[PDB]
Amino acid sequence: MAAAFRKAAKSRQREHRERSQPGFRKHLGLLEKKKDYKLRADDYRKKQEYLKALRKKALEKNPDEFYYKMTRVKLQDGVHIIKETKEEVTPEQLKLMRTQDV
Amino acid sequence: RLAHGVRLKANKDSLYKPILRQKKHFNSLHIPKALQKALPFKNKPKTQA
Amino acid sequence: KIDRNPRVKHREKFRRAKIRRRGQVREVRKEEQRYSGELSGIRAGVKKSIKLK
Amino acid sequence: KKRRKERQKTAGDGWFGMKAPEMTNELKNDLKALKMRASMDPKRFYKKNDRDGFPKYFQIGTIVDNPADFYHSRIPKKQRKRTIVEELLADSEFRRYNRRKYSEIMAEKAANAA
RNA sequence: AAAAAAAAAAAAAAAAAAAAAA
RNA sequence: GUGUAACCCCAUUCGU
Repeated sequence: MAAAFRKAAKSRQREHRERSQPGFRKHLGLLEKKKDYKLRADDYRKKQEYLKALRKKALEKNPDEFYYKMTRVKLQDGVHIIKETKEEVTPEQLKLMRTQDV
Repeated sequence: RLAHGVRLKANKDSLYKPILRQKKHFNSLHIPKALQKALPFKNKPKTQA
Repeated sequence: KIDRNPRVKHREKFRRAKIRRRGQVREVRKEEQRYSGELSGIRAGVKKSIKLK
Repeated sequence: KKRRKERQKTAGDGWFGMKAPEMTNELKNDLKALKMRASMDPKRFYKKNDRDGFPKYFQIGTIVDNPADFYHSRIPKKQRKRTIVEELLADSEFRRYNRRKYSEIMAEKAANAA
């Protein structure tokens, strides 16, 4: 009758309640508990793992590597920005848009 | 306490009150400009202007 | 309070048992109003016939 | 190649030669509305859509009046509209329900955003 | 999953569009 | 160094 013992003990369902921030330190913010700090802790661990993954990849980077995207695209401060394509209108259509606008 | 005039005064701090927490947001990861250049072409983050 | 009387407990179990059955199979209904549509979509992709072999 | 192109312009002989209508912003507005018919009425539920994209062959029209159905099923001529979208704009029942839900989503999002 | 870019809408949301991790 | 600049340089005054 192990379960019978358990059912009697759980007859009362009042659970322990949480304490709040003291009043004289109210402007600082909410008193963080283990449930709240765990959100902040796992966030840091994900980013530091990603930078370590990135920094390792820079070790074996080959400066002589060549890809055909490199010919038409130039780095800007080290960042590989894909510049927007040009529209390449000609004077006849440019005159046509202004007639439509007026 | 009944014989005298002493009355119970409960500390406001000790009492239990609803917390009312709000969703918490975090900054996006910022990669240094030097690292983006150092990274290989395959792993280079490529964005639009 | 439902567990106090076994008869009304069995009454309530039957009412659920009809509801849980409604997912599996469709209940028969008569043409009590003029046919005005399916009241849902008409799916033409489902083939629910039973193959005989 | 050219004979393939002529055969794809029509539904075929099996369905008496329906033609694919030209796509316009009014027809496309109608198709988007019908695909989202599930959320129009909270008390009505619908099956899944047959196809994710829009149908290639379709035709649009109105239901003919029947003399016997004068009171049972007939909309008065003032409430009739030209398009499915305009019908949604007219009825008070749908506008009242849709406005209440859409206000809730923005308010709940505002609590998340702040 | 996620950092972006291009449109509309409401007092932010919504459709498409690329890269990166997996 | 992403966790919700001095130093120097020109010019001014003072003065064992």
